Amino acid sequence: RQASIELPSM
Amino acid sequence: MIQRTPKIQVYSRHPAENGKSNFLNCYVSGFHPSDIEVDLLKNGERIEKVEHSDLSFSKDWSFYLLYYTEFTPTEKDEYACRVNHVTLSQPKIVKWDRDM
Amino acid sequence: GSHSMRYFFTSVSRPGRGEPRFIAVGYVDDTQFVRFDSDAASQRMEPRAPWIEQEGPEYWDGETRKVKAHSQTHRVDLGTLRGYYNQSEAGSHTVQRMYGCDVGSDWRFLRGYHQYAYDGKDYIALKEDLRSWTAADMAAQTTKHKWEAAHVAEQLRAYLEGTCVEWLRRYLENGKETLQRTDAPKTHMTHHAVSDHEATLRCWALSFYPAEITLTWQRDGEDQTQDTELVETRPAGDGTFQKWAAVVVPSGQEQRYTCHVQHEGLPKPLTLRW
Repeated sequence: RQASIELPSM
Repeated sequence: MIQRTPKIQVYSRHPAENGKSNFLNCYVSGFHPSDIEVDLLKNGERIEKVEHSDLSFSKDWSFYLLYYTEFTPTEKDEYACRVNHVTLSQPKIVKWDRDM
Repeated sequence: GSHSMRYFFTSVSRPGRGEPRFIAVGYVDDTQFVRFDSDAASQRMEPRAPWIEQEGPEYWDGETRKVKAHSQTHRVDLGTLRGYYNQSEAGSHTVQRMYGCDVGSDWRFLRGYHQYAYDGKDYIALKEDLRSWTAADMAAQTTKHKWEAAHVAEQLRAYLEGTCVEWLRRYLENGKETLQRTDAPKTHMTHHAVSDHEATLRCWALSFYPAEITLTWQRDGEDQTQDTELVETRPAGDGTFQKWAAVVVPSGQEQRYTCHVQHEGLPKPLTLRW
């Protein structure tokens, strides 16, 4: 199961 | 940018037996970037029906793929894997050895 | 023994040949269980192992939502990285991300990972403490500061120590018959005369799972590495692995050499001789 996190722009 | 040339292994799924169906594999690994062309050859000719695994990579970020086809080893047939990649000036051909 | 869950994501730009291609794969140990390919027919996260088919529609919808969202994030990242490295809009470039968790024999948390590469080299990685970032070069410090500001590491830590470990255990249970198996190697030795003067001894290990194995040669019971060849462990295509180790020996001296095989599926190591 994948993380439920939207990562910020680099 | 870092580029790495592919390692190449050509081999069968099961120990080869003349007249028994089997799978012919070509495992390419340790390459970067991911663009790569891989053919399985029967008597120097391209085999049409070839499948491959989904693109993945190792701890060092280098890519790996398995190419495979069903085949039946015979006495009159010589198999090989042909690979091209940006790191290679010409396609690299590796012949199948039943004990490698 | 020990287990892991890992996700691997690759995005490649191809300027003037459409928008980037994105591929995601998921593994438990050495077994792939999901894939997504942005250019493929289904436009969904797809199963690649039987035991994952036990998951219901909400799982497939959510995994599809998350992976498609991640593909969009990489598209943005590709443009930003080009700016950071003062590169033109013309060349192809590659972003990779890996994350996941390891557990021990007791299935408890050992370690977590979340790291990135640009064009074949390290870019940024979450340290083992799951609280701070290592920036690989000067350009990456700009990302480090943004991610520190966002406090993303706290969210990643919670997932890696929690959800990651629980879903890994879930899968290990649901796929017990295959994932928790140990297939001990089937072993044999071959001999070939390369000349009148030397012979090759090749020690084989076939049909094993998991991938981890040790093959070693000894001469007179002393470890030998000189004049040996050991190939990379390779997939058979049926879920098992293969490996061999060879040594070149003088003719008439074959009997001095022994091959030793170590694997999880072997209570005690195997000894092979010609």
